[PDB]
Amino acid sequence: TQAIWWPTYSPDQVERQFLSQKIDPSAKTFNDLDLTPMELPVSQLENKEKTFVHIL
Amino acid sequence: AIPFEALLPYGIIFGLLTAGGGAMQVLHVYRNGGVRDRFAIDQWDSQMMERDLRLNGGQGRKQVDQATAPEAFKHNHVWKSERPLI
Amino acid sequence: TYYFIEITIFLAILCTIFIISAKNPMVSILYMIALFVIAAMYLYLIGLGIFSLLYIMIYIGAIAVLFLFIITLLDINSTELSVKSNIRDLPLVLISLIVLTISGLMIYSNDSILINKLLEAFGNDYNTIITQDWFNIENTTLLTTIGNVLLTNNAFILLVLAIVLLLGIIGPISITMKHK
Amino acid sequence: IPSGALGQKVPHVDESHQDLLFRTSHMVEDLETYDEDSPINTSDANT
Amino acid sequence: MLILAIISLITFVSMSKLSDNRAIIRLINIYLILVLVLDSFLYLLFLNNQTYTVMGELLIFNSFTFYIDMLIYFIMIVISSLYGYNLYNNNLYKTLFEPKKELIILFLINILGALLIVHSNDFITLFVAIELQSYSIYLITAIYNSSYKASKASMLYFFMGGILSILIAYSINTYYSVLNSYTLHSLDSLIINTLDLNLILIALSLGLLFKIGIAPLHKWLISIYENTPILITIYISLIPKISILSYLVLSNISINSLVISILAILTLLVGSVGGLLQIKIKRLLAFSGLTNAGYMMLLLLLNNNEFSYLYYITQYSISHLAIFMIIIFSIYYINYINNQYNPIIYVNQLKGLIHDNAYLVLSMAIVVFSFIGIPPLLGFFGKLNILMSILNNGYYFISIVLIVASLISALYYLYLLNVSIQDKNNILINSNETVSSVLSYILSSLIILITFGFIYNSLIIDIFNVYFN
Amino acid sequence: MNTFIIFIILIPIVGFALLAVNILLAVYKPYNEKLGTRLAFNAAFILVAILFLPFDLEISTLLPYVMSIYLVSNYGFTIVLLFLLILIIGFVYEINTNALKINKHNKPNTDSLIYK
Amino acid sequence: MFIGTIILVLSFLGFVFNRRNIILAFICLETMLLGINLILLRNSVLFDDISGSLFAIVIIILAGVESAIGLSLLVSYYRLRGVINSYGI
Amino acid sequence: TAAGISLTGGRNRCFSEWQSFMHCTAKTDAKSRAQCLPNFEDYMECLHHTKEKARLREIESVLKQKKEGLEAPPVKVIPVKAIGLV
Ligand SMILES: CCCCC/C=C/C/C=C/CCCCCCCC(=O)O[C@H](COC(=O)CCCCCCCCCCCCCCC)COP(=O)(O)OCC[N+](C)(C)C
Repeated sequence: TQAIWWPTYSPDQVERQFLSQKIDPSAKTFNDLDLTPMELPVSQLENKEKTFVHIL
Repeated sequence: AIPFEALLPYGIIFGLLTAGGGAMQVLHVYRNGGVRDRFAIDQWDSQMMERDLRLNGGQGRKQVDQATAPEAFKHNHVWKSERPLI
Repeated sequence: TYYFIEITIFLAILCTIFIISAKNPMVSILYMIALFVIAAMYLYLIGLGIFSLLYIMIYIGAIAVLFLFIITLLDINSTELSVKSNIRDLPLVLISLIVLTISGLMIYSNDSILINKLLEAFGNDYNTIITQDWFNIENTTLLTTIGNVLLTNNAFILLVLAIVLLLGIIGPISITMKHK
Repeated sequence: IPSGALGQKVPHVDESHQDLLFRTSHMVEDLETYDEDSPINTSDANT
Repeated sequence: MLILAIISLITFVSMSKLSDNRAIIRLINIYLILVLVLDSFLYLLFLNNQTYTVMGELLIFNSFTFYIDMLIYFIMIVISSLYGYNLYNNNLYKTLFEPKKELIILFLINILGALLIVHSNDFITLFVAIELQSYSIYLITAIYNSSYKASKASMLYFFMGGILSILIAYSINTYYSVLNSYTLHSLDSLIINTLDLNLILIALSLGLLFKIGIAPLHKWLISIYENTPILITIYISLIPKISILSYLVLSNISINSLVISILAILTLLVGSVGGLLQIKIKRLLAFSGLTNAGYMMLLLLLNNNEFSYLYYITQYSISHLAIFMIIIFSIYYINYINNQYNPIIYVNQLKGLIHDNAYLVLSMAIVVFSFIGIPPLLGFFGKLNILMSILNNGYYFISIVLIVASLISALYYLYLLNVSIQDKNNILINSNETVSSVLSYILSSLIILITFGFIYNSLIIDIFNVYFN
Repeated sequence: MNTFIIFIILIPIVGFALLAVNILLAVYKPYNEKLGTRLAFNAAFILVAILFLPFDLEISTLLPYVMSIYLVSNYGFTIVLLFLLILIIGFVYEINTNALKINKHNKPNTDSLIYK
Repeated sequence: MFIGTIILVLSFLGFVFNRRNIILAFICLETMLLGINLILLRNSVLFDDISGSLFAIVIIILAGVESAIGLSLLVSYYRLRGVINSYGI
Repeated sequence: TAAGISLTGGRNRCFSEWQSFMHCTAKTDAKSRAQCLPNFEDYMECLHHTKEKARLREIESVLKQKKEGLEAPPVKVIPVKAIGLV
């Protein structure tokens, strides 16, 4: 499916899927620059229908 | 007066249908072998066409006119055996 | 191109199962329109080319159009085919399927015997011999003879049928008018 | 005591049988009051 | 002459206003009377059981079927009198007993479809007439559409009539698949021996019979009879019963059938013990029809059953008609009118009826004792002539089940009496407005027939002897 | 094998080809802003399509007659005359009742100006 | 006879065990009538006569009229209750 | 009625057996019907071909077990393209 003009999936991308997020502890994260990131996460209408008009 | 440009696409519609009908008539006559089609065929004329295909020998509507029929004509007669109709 | 009738039989089975199990009420109705088309295929297949177009004209073009027209501007609740709802039905479905199927196959037979009545329904294998006789001189097709016998021998049936069509006019009007 | 052709207890049906606890009871279609067509149950039916 | 009335009538009714509907019905009432009076001399055609077939073996006209059409016209005259005449001139009975614009149209179309069943010889005449009368009962049920119960009843009756019409169509084409024929005149006494037409003809009779209300499939019809209004249900209870049973008695295709005997025993059982603990008067009144249709399923087993049938038909018709008209009359005296379409429901509402119009209770007692089969009255000779045909032909267990069923059914017939002859605290003394002269004369005629109709039994048997033999 | 059935199967090939060409060829790229109880209706709307069908069943009931018109000459003619007139009477019912109208609910309020 | 018998039987059982809506009941009724048509027209072809074709052309018209009648009956059912229940009428 | 009318308006396939059975039934009254049992049988197996299906199953049961098969003037099958070819 890559031999097309639409943006096909790269083969080194399943390769990146088995790899996971191991981050440097000797770095500076969000609380360096003063922000905290957003996190990723029937019975009564029948009888009221009984008073309306449906066929004029 | 008369716009020629307005009536030219009508001219091509007219020419396309005219050429289609003419080419189709010659294709029909080439299929029959030089004669016109039969445009409304009875059950009787259906049976008559299969009888003449039996009599002429192979050809569609060759239309033999012979005195008395050939030898294989008494033996090439067909019945039709139709399936169980389940 | 021998097994055509068998194919239409099988496809009709499958189409009815898609009729009775469908998400949306009008998905079910389009499967019914497909079943009408399978019917007209079988009717041309057996030799009745007139009737197939009568089915497409009357059943598809009027009854199915009326049916779809009803489903559009009216509100119809639908549960879908839960397995919790309908496998309480299945043992009697199976018993009634086998019994009603065999019993519908039963009455084409004349024996004292029960399963000689049944297996004469499957004694199908013999190929009918079609003979030509030259006794008919004109294009009386099937619609012509229906028009002769609706109009001479069963003219009274046609006029009582006119009363039935009259009733099909008067009744739906008489229900849905609310006179002043 | 109203009786019911076998000496049974049957309800005397007055106007006090169509409330909204008598609404959609569990019963046979016999021996059941709360008719759906009543001048106290429709009461602005198509308004 | 029904066709003339329909053709004239829908033309005339499209141009009338709704103020004129009742008077239109009065017109049709008198019209049907002069079809009885001025045109019944056609009985002279049917001497010595001379039978005609009309429209190319399509319809069959004998004297049996002539009597059935006379009966249907008489009942239609009564019913159309009930719609076309006011009970009282109150502002009450105008908002209760009110005809629609297209009611008499559907009445006459249903009488047409009911006549073309009894007069029928072939199977497609039978089919077309069955669907004519079935669509007419669908629309007569649905014509008082401002009612939840009548709408639900018309939907239920549509689906349960559709199934049992497709069963009749399946039986007809199944008969056609083994005999290239449509007549039961095809059968002629020898074919039945050498051909298994048992399953076909019994499935035909069953699909015809489940529309009457025979016993495994009776509850849907009892619900339709309780849900329809009180004027509609006196017509839709009677007419399919007498039309379909008059077809199946004239055509003797279930003689000595085991299935019809099973369902007749079951019908007599479930109708007698079914309506015992019931407190609604139309329910009570519909299980009576279930038992009295069982007594006809008995005569379906019979050969040569035309006396017992016709006698018990006009018996049941007069008694049925009168017992619905009496509870039309009792609405003036109840302390509680609910439910504009169906103003009296519970049978305890007629409780003090002997102290208000005691002669209405005399009326009621007469027709209830004729339902039981008490010998001075007309229902006794119906049950008697049914027994004389049951015992003549070897149905001995059926006889005892008939007797036990009549004894059990007497309980809920007498429950009407037990309620109406009772003490009531506030009784009438003086009422200003009167019941309809025209319409109480009809109830009195129907009573005098029931009580003093045993007089003419020997006259009727002699006229029977000449025109059917 | 006639030239009738290549048509029946070939018109879908035409369609399947063209909607392929677009689905294969054009941009999809959608989003929320690009994307995007029940009402009551008058009686004549449902009436036109319900009463449509009994007239349609009459028109295809004439279709056996007009093919048999020579064989039933002077006799089936009168039977068809009676059939047509029986249905013309139900039609004059329908147009005398003014059934298929949707009529406007507000008048000029004709009722006059009286005083005291 | 097989196709008409099985469409009638499967159509009948789909009608009987319908608990989901009301229009499945209508279309199962119409497919029952189709199966009756199939059986009859096959018998007419096998017996070489029009009389099964006569009953079939009459029952086409009667099926149409019953559909018109019954769908107006459903519309009047719907007039007073602006909802149609899933479990049934 | 349409008692014996065929698809072409002629007489149907079993008209003659039926008319023989009705010729039987016209000149007989009951108590004497047991003699027109054969005509009725001739009609019924005209309709359904029960005895011919039984007979052809009896002969096909025997031709299935022969190694020899057919020593006879045989029957030919043709394509529909070749009814009168040679
Ligand atoms: C100018 C007259 C106009 C015609 C009037 C006709 C009205 C039709 C009414 C039907 C329901 C009312 C019951 C009337 C029963 C009539 C008995 C009768 O006569 O029916 C006959 C025997 O019935 C049978 O087998 C069995 C019939 C059982 C009857 C059992 C009920 C007995 C008691 C009521 C009948 C006697 C009432 C007489 C009161 C003076 C059989 O048919 P027919 O060809 O001989 O009819 C001839 C009657 N004509 C001359 C008046 C036309």
